[PDB]
Amino acid sequence: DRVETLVFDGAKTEARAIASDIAGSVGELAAAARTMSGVLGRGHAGQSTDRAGAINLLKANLEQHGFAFGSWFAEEPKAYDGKDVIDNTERGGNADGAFTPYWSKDRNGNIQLSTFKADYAAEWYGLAAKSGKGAITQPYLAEGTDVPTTMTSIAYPVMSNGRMIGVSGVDISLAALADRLSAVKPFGSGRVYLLSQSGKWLAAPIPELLMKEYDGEGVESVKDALSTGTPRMIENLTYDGNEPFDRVVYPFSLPDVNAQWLVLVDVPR
Ligand SMILES: C[N+]1(C)CCC[C@H]1C(=O)O
Repeated sequence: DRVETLVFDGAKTEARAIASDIAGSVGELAAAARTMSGVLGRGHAGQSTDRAGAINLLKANLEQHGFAFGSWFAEEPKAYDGKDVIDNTERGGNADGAFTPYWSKDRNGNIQLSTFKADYAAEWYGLAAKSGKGAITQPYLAEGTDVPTTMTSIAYPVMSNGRMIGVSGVDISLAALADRLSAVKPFGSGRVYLLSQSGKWLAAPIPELLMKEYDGEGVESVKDALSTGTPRMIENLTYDGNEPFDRVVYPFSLPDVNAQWLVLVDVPR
């Protein structure tokens, strides 16, 4: 159809715009995470930074990049400095007794020093540690944040003389993503959303959908778009009665973290 084709093109053109903005923001944070992983690693190799200073330096990633919700480092057990660590949040000690510093934002938009559990099998640690390369997580509810907040994490292995000593990473709150999708505008009576590597909701119509897997109308096309990496269009779906619209899905590779996301662009009839 010449109408549906034009809707498909216009939505594609705008999804292309949205994807390069998200991909750019992501790639820039990934670079800041990888840099931090380096200075934490080299600072360990040459005893240029103690455990106290590692916390000092870790705050730089939030002061310089507003799009990062938090900056953290989970240390392989006893790896950093081997000192006793039980419960000293000002020195990166969790209840488990492990070096886990965490700078994050609180409810009022200020920076606080938190601490988290060393869940080595968790995506934010396992992915980067098993591949040896930078990685990005499926959306998950963060623990060490002041207020519970749903975020995705870009994590990199921290190396010290050819042996890894832990994982450092940066966070993108699911709200920050939602904000960007309104800073660069929707279709005008058009809404844009965002799916994760596996089709989980990163930016959704209602917040109840976040972190859940897509199973609305046109689900198979989402799975097929995710495979081919090419765009699909779900025709005529209804948030019921009121105005029906088309759902265009637009995969796009994220720069350094070995993953792709879907832009969803909703255009009403
Ligand atoms: C500290 N983090 C933001 C990063 C790793 C775990 C996560 C958290 O649970 O808070």
